[PDB]
Amino acid sequence: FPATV
Amino acid sequence: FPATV
Amino acid sequence: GAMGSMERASLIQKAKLAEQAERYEDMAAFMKGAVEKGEELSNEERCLLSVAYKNVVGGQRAAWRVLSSIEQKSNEEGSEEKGPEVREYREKVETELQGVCDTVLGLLDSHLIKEAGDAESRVFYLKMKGDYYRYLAEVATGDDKKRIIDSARSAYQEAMDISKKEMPPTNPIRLGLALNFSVFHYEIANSPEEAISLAKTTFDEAMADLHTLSEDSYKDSTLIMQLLRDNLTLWT
Amino acid sequence: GAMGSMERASLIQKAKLAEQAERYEDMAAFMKGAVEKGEELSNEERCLLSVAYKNVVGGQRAAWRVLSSIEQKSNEEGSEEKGPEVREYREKVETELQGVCDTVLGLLDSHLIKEAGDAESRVFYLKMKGDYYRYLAEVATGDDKKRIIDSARSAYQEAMDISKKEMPPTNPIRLGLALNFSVFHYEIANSPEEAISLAKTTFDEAMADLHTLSEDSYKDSTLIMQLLRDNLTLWT
Ligand SMILES: *SCCN[C@@H](O)C(C)(c1ccccc1)c1ccccc1
Ligand SMILES: *SCCN[C@@H](O)C(C)(c1ccccc1)c1ccccc1
Ligand SMILES: [Mg+2]
Ligand SMILES: [Mg+2]
Ligand SMILES: [Mg+2]
Ligand SMILES: [Mg+2]
Ligand SMILES: [Mg+2]
Ligand SMILES: [Mg+2]
Repeated sequence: FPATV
Repeated sequence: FPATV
Repeated sequence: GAMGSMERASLIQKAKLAEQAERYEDMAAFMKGAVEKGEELSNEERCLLSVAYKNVVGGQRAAWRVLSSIEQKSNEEGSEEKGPEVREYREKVETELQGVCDTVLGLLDSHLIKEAGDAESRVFYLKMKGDYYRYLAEVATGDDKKRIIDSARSAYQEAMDISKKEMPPTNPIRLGLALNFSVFHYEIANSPEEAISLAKTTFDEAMADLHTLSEDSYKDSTLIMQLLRDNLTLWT
Repeated sequence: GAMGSMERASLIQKAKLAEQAERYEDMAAFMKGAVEKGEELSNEERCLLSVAYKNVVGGQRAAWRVLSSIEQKSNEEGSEEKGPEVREYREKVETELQGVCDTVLGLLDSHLIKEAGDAESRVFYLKMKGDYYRYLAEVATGDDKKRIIDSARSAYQEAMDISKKEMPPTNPIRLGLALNFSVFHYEIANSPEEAISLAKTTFDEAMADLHTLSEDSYKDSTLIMQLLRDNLTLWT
């Protein structure tokens, strides 16, 4: 999965 | 801590 | 509410203790109680709120993906019928996830966003609104799926508009908003080119502003810039 | 009970799904429902029960130790008074932990142990009884602390007596019982010499029986023997 903050 | 199962 | 009898300061203190103990469900309940005291949140308190619910819903999303994968495999050709159990349990976790998202969105709507006047707080809350509509969109399949997706887009877009007018391009809230909105484009809205364009343009404009920053601000900004670069590498 | 309307087989199936999703609270609730159907448990079902509650209470113990450490530091010389919050929250987690232990002990007492006639199942349940009294002993401070410790000892001791009569010295349930009873001696009963003696004698007697085993049984037994050796290295 892609990075999120 | 020591190992327990 | 179960936290109505506890002091606001005590709820904040216990939220920090729960974070140290990695008890994120407790942390979220404490911060829900703090928000419902009706006072605006500080910068640090906003982080306590977002960290708690990000960890709670993050675990639910991870579990939902495990169960959804099993469910899709059970519906393949040649698979033995196992009964309704996999669908039921995926639905149970999905319903709990949606409940948490509805809870967070309720706190934002009553009344965090409407009282947030400073750019930093307003963008922070609107990013959260986009995030939790995005989590609802990840599991949506019904008549309102497009409306859920557009609710995420609308919140992200208002946050972007404010952040471009009121914050420098290295601001970590602006950078994290752009990171997540880019992921929204890629994973939710089926717009990988918009996702890549937003991540690259955000990265380049932050790069050109780094020279203005202290050592500590530089560390904050470059950390999130690396996440943008990570996604671009994943997508290209 | 909330699980009374679900089929036993469906509860077992969902316990396995919850394990795959690392949803151990769900897993424990499902297995609690399965036990309360009143039928005896299979070998695999006993593992589902023990894995679920071991993970739930393991997380509570980890959190309790974090909070207890903070509480002890707040009560040191020169520490600023923070109010009752640390004690309150440690008490909250402690109470939830005790509730889980009481729940497990209730399942063993009503009526898993009394219906367990085979050595493997009876030793397994009695080991669990010792384990969850040990977890209660870890947080006990009141008038019944010695009685809690002796309840753990008594359960472990009955399990040891059966296992020495009815199981080979390489049996993994016998080995895991000895491992945990040794930890009970070291950490709970203030008897490190008994802890070391039990771990060493258990290890040596298993070593001499390995030649009787298949490759797969050998792997099971030597894995737990390594845990005995790890503790002996920690203690000597
Ligand atoms: S608020 C929790 C801690 N903040 C970080 O997670 C992060 C990356 C951030 C950025 C945007 C939205 C939410 C969180 C951050 C914020 C500020 C400075 C450095 C990092
Ligand atoms: S029952 C859960 C899986 N069993 C292992 O954890 C273990 C080590 C065991 C041993 C004693 C009590 C509980 C669990 C085990 C059992 C049987 C064979 C191999 C390992
Ligand atoms: Mg007050
Ligand atoms: Mg649904
Ligand atoms: Mg643009
Ligand atoms: Mg039936
Ligand atoms: Mg107490
Ligand atoms: Mg002896």
